[PDB]
Amino acid sequence: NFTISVTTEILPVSMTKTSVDCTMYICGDSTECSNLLLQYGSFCTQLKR
Amino acid sequence: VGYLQPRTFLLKYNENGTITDAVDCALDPLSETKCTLKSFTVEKGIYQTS
Ligand SMILES: *[C@@H]1O[C@H](CO)[C@@H](O[C@@H]2O[C@H](CO)[C@@H](O)[C@H](O)[C@H]2NC(C)=O)[C@H](O)[C@H]1NC(C)=O
Repeated sequence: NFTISVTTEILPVSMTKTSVDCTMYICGDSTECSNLLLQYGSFCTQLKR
Repeated sequence: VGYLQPRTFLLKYNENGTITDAVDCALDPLSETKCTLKSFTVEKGIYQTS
């Protein structure tokens, strides 16, 4: 005799995509923070890419 | 008589020394795209810039 049985299988596919910024997240509205990040250079443009 | 205001430009140089073309940063979305992608020719696609 033979019988048929079912089995579940769950694999994740993708997560929610998240994007951040250095201009707003690091400093709220102060232009001095922008001045220090611009004199220091590009540190998180590669992170954005 | 003209007026001058401070912003950033992007310039493309040549081996002879003389500049042959230039583009600004804030006049059009295409100009902002060229300013942020560090390139003149822009391929088709989605670009998160600012
Ligand atoms: C194989 O086994 C299944 C159960 O595991 C059998 O199905 C039942 O069979 C009995 C009698 O053999 C019936 O009274 C039940 O109503 C059946 N269950 C149902 C229809 O859900 C099946 O008959 C067996 N097959 C063989 C060839 O022996």
